[PDB]
Amino acid sequence: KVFGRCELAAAMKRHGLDNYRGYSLGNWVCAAKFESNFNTQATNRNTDGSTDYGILQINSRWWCNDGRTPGSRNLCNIPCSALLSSDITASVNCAKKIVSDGNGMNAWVAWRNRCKGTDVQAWIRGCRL
Repeated sequence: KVFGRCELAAAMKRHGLDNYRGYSLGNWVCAAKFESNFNTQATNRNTDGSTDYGILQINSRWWCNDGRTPGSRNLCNIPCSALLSSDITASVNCAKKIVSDGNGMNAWVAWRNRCKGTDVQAWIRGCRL
């Protein structure tokens, strides 16, 4: 599923991401935009053999099991394929664990490079919350 901007903001808000660990909703929407282009089915393979999955491009090296990343952790206790569903619940719940890790949203390279220090609230402008 390819979410609309405001549709995703509403789904994220409903799942508790607005101001989660002090990160306003605009931050999560911005990160999803540049990580996956709002596409739940997005996959990208990394140089180390790990793969990023779904709307927030969650990585198989630490966070999910895809059965093909030797010596990896499964810290969110889910198959990576569960991150590709049109229902964003598993992605949101895993993201909450990631952002509580100590490094905040800096764990998302695209957030750090393209969202951090920008007017992130512009990503939720015009939306019926």
